[PDB]
Amino acid sequence: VNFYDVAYDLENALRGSEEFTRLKNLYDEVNADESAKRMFENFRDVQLQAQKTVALVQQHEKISQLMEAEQRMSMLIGELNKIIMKPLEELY
Amino acid sequence: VNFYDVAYDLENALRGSEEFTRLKNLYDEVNADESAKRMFENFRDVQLQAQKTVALVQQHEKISQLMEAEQRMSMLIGELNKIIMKPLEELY
Ligand SMILES: [Ca+2]
Ligand SMILES: [Ca+2]
Repeated sequence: VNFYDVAYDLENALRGSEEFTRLKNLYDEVNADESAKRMFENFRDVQLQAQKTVALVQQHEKISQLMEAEQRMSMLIGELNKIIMKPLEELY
Repeated sequence: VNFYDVAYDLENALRGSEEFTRLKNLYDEVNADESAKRMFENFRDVQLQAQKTVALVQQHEKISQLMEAEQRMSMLIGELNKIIMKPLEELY
């Protein structure tokens, strides 16, 4: 099959996953909370005193849950990459 | 559908692609050439005077073709990632 055809099926799988729904719900929940929205945004912005700002946000339970869901999404993408890149690892 | 189910279909798509076959053929061709194998290996090894070693290998046509095929494979993985991560970009 075509690599791009499958990639679009994989995008759909991600779009439809409970994991994406959970991340989206946390993201919306944080944005609906005026205090949390501001803290999360100032955190995001400071990443382009750091370290920081990370302490500010980690002390907030709901924002921490969102950040944890972000890191788990990053881990998932990492897993997908390890899966699909196996033939390259075999080669080298 | 399940994200992992599709990821394994995508691994199969990559395994079966002419692009993978081309990379593998170049890799094997370089390794079958005693002089080129040594240059490519010393290059790979120097990456963990650099810059370098990169000049050594780029002056060899066949090794350069392999390195170009590597970079195009990296670009392909990049494209797949951009595709599947679109729902995340929409969210943020
Ligand atoms: Ca917690
Ligand atoms: Ca050339």
